[PDB]
Formats: sequence, C-alpha cells, structure tokens
Amino acid sequence: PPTLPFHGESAYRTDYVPKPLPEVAKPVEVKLPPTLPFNAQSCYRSEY
Amino acid sequence: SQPVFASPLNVEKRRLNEERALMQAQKANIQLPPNYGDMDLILFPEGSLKNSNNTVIPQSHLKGKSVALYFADGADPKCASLLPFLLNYYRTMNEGGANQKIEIIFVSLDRDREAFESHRAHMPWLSIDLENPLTEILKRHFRVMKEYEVPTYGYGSRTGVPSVIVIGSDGREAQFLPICSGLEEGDRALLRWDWRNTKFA
Repeated sequence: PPTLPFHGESAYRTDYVPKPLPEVAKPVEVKLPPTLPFNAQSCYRSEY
Repeated sequence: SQPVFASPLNVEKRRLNEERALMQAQKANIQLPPNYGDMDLILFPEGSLKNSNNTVIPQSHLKGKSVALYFADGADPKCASLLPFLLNYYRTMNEGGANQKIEIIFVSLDRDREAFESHRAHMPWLSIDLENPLTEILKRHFRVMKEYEVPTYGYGSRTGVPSVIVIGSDGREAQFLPICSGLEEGDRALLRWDWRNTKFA
C-alpha cells in the first residue's frame, strides 16, 4: 500500500510568522518664534 | 527572507545581493552577509508579464498599485467559482476611481498550452506564461501546491489553489486573502483586500 504524505502546520507556525517591522523615523520638529524687539522705555528718561 | 527563507527566489536574491556586496568589498567596513532589508531584487524580468493580446509589459508599470498574484487552475471548481467574482472586483474597483489601483498577475496550474489559453481568454489582467521558470519559482516561493509533489523543505501547505496573494516589491507577502485558508471564507475574502498600505513601491 502507498504511504500518504504529511501535510500539516500548527497554528503558531502558520500565523505567528516573523512580521515586517513598522517603519519609524519620525521626530517632531519645532519652530521657535523669533524674539520681538524691546521697544519700551521709561518715564523719567522719556520726559526728563 | 519573506515570507520564507528556503525559496528558489530568495536563494537567487541572497546570491545576487551578497555577491554584489562581495565585489563592493573587494573594490573598497561593510557587513558580510548583507541585511535582508538591504537585499534588493527584480521580481519580474523584462519578458515575464504579458497583458491581453500578447504585448510585453514590464515591472516598472506596476508602480503605485496594489498588486495581487492569482494562483489558479482551470479545471478546478473553486477556481471556476472564484473567477467571476474576482472579475467583478477588478471591474468595480478599477471603474470607481480616477486612478487604477488594483492589479492581478495570473500564474497557472493548467496542464498544457491549450488549457492555458482557454483559461487566459477569460482574464484581462496581467499574466505569466507557463513555460518560463518564474511561474514555478513563484509557487515554490509562496507555498502553494496542488498536492504533495514538489520536493518540500519542511513546508506546510499555506494554501491550495485558488489563491490571491497581495505581494510587495521585494517579494514579501503583504497580506493573505483567505479563500481556502485558516478562515475558509471563500469569494468574500476579496473585500479584505486593502489598497492603502499594500502599494507596489
């Protein structure tokens, strides 16, 4: 009599295949608002 | 080495990429053997794909599309049941849009050229002929067997024909559509095919 072949693969080795890594290199760039000039002056030095 | 290592296609990948790394090292602190992400191949050579009425179409025309390999037989009753549904999915998804998004590439389990052509006349998407070894090394790559007749390297049957495998650029299986698989839900697995993430870069 012939010998039947052995097909079979457990659930772990069917769907817990090593998966591709998620692509990540995403820093968050922040822009510093430029400082305003100090246009303010005192009373004594303004009038006297 | 995705989804498997011991494929003829991945053997060819490793040999070509790593001998390129070797000649680069001889020409020049480079890694031996090279990393799998750094391995790059050409999945389809210039004479592989052919659209309807037999004009050559190259790989680089598949850019920006979700491409799925249709592994199919002609006399199989699942295949006969599944072919019109993948036709309507193809037609409606490529009509509902200003850009073509899905592509299908057939490789065959027909016995001979007459069965290949009789099946091929009913499929408008891209196809790969039966004589070139690509239509065999793709099945050895993606674990699809008719029966246990290939020399198998401790594989299991990932699927029986029919199958559709959404593929990537480097041969990595992007996703499986489970017609005859662990979910066994046939002729409705086409709805699980997404086209946002699985692009052919």
